[PDB]
Amino acid sequence: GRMHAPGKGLSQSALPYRRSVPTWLKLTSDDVKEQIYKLAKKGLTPSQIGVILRDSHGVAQVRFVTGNKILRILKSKGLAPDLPEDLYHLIKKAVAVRKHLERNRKDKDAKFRLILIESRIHRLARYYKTKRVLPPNWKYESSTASALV
Amino acid sequence: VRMNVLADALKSINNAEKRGKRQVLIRPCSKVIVRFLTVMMKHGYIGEFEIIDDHRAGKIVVNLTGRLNKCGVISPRFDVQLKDLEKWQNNLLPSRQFGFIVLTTSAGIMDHEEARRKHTGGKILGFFF
Amino acid sequence: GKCRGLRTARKLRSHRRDQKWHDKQYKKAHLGTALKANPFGGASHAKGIVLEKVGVEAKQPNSAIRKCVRVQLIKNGKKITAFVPNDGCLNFIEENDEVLVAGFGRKGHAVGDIPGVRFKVVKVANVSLLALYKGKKERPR
Amino acid sequence: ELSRVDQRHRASQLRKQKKEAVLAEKRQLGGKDGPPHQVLVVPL
RNA sequence: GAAGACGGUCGAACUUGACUAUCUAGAGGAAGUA
RNA sequence: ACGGGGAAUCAGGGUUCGAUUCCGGAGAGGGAGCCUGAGAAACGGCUACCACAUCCAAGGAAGGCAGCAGGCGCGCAAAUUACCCACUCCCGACCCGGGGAGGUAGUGACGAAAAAUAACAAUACAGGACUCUUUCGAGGCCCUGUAAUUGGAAUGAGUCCACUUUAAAUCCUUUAACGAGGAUCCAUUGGAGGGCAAGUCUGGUGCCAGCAGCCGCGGUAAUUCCAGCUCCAAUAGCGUAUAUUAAAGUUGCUGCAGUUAAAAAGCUCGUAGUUGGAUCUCUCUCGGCCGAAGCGUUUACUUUGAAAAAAUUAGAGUGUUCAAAGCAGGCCGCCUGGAUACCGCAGCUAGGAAUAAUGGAAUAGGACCGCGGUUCUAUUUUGUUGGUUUUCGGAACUGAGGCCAUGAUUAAGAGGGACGGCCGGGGGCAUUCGUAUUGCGCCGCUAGAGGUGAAAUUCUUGGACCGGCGCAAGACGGACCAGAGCGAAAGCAUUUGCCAAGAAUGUUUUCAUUAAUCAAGAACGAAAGUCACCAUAAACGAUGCCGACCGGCGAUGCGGCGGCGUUAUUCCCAUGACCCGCCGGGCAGCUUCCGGGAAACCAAAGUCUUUGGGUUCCGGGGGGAGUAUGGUUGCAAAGCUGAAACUUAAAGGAAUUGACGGAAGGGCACCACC
Repeated sequence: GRMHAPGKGLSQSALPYRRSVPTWLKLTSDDVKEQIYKLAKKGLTPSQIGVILRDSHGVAQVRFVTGNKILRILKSKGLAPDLPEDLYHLIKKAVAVRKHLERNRKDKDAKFRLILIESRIHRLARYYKTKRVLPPNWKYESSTASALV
Repeated sequence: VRMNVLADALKSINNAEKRGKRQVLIRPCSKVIVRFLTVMMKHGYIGEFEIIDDHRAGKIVVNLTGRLNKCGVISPRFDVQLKDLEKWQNNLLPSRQFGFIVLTTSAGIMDHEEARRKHTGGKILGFFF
Repeated sequence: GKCRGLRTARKLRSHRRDQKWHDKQYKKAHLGTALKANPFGGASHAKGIVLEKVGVEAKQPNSAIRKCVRVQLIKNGKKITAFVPNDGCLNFIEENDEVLVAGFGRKGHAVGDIPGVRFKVVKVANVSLLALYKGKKERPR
Repeated sequence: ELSRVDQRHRASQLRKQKKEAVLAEKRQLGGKDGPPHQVLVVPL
């Protein structure tokens, strides 16, 4: 089941078996990469680009058309964020709780949720520090939390 | 979480053979599981099976001939020297006339009787009878 | 359930040697307080001076008076009540006598009827009680 | 005595006491202060 | 070339403290033990 | 606690012992210091001090048994002040001397091996069976005896010449002579209700004396005490005490347990530890087509090799007269032994390459190539010498170009994170309402109002209580409220707004193992209590967490997907309320020969002797006792941690039959009533 929640749930994507591009799709690899390049300059995260390309372009999987991932394309071109997008959204959520909590100091069930969010940040930061995505002295701290976003 | 994926498959075709069923679906497949099932089939205990290719991991649909009494895993995979094989088959096997212990040796995955014939030790995977 | 992995040998043996102290037989014979409370000090027999003859009263579901002897040991000066087994064997015992005292059978616990008596008399004045009882020897004069 | 040195010390004090007692019992006879040792002799 | 002496070193032991431990002489009492 | 080799026990795994004859260490009363010497911090060498202690003419002098004997002491606990260098070896100037090392006797029921206490025949049996007889009863047919019936045959134990043995002896072995009938040339120790083989035979005793490991026996008929007789077991041995092993799957790795029997932490986070999803089928220079030179990323694993003291253990050979032993022996000068295995772990060597870790090219500082440039250098090169000079060859650094199918495994019915529409008594803040209660203002009414089984207690004509009107105050949110919902757990309910979260669902989004369980460490925590602390409960499903598999059935909550037909928005879609399904998680329920379990019961408390998916805490007969002491936190109450002495043969859990009433329901009788 879930890590910090006490629940379990079977809700996810389910890719098809066939790894080929469909025959209706007329976009090649280079114009799809051009679409990714022009969409990354609006500040869109890698998970938001693939939703746009799926919903309104017929790109079911960018890996099947281009032979590469979204983040690897933006990293090879140089259009990548400094810290990864799933660690970025965890710090943004920890800022917004701490912003709300300093107004409402009696809110116990945002103080508890802050500890679950912040322990998930350290668990995710250790992984990127082993895989050398973050420099090996980067430390999330509550003082420099708000400056990072 | 799921650790020791061979312990899942051997519990599934144990629990289904008790219920009298003809087929078991075990998932995910693995290449250790296929070599274990090949040892059981070549001694007559299961019968043919089909590996289903998902692009993620396999599934295997094993046919069941009702000859299996017990199929078990040994966890962890202890190192078994060739002098230590008799104690393991005293503990695990129900008779000196039938039953097998499956070892992973460096000459492949094989039963305990073949490992003596190749003069080899290894690590134990499990047992069936 | 218990840990089972291939590198669990320190967890397994430090748990067994800590749960071994919850056993009564291990705690008795590996702590040292029970050996310092044993008046024999771990010996099988001992020797003492008979201080007085003592009648001890039997426990409730039967009724008699068991003929014991209060004896102060030689080697450490501890005092002990000890049971004199057969009948007319308290007649063989004077006071201020050398006496040889054994255990009573249950290794420090009181054998059935006699309340709180762990010991029995074997010799008196360096003659065994069985030799006096069956008339093989007499008490020296 | 709950220490290995103090236990040895306690046992040596007890041995000194018991040895003083035994020597005081065996000082009374046949020496520089005691009466003579009287040996009656009988042929059976 | 012996005795001897200044010094140095190794250093058992000795004295006075402090802490700690034991053996013994020790009034008083209490409770339980029966 | 001297350490090993080893010992006992043992299905397998284990547990306990090893002071002790082999090896290694240490120390010669306690410490210290030294001399001599190749070697000593030597003690059967010396010098001090400390503790003991001897001789003395009182001035002085001498000491070290944890060597062999021996003595005292201590104790439950252990031998001769014996003979000899003959054997084994050691030392010396040495074929010659010496050796309490060592050998030999003595004491020696520690312990181990062998092995007497009778054998046979003939009689007799109101024996027994066997052949005949219907049965009686007949047999050299075979066995038995509780026959002090008869009979001579055989022997050692002894006594004892001699030899042999030995250094001299003893012992054993060998032989003379003597040596057995109640063969008195006498077998004992424990038992006789059960466990547990074997007498509710006899007398004595009378809850006494005593027996009894445990259950128990004994109170005037004792199967259990004390004795006789008989019988049982082991037997030259057999009881008792204590340590220890098995029994003990009652310490559990193999291999236990935790709802109710002893037991799972209040909840979530979280470090170490432990455990972790699929996935990838050998060559270069020389020396003689092979070796020397590299290994191949690195290990674990496995198999091999060599190295591992003897003794001990397993085990081969061998008639010590057999055996325990020993290492000898066997033929008629010869012949033959004095094997072999095992010796974990750590470390060496060589093969294997499944399993399990780890590496390598993703700012390309990547490989393989030729080309280029910078710096230094091997020393071969000039008949020799002197000097310059290059080449060659080797490094160390940098520029361009070619080439590689140039280079990122898939996307877990694992996990994070996005996004979408919803959902909820989830939380905080603000705001709004509702009645009730209390108090107050006014009016009318009149003597009661309160509480109980009963009064008791208390306010009222200084008009209580009552009835109506108005105001305020603290609160609190009924019914709707559900074997419904949400929350980590305590817990959460009036309207509206704000703030920040969240589950599930949907997804052909994204990252790509980021995970599970968790010491230490941390956040919140009913209610009582205390000046903010306290952190505790039948904190209860009396039930760790994660994962897989294993039966049905109908409801319900949320989300999604479809489907006749009813309604409402006038039609139409689109939605809402219903109705029929399906899918996914949820809260529950019913059911069952799934299988468990002591059962009650449980779809988990199943997939357990056919025992191994990962991991945490925790139990070990009942009490003493969650007590004392110590440590630690807290102002304190208290919190965490937490014994022992001693006591005891049961305490305890399910289930079944009965017993009871001043529990509730039924049926009945003029020896009940009407």
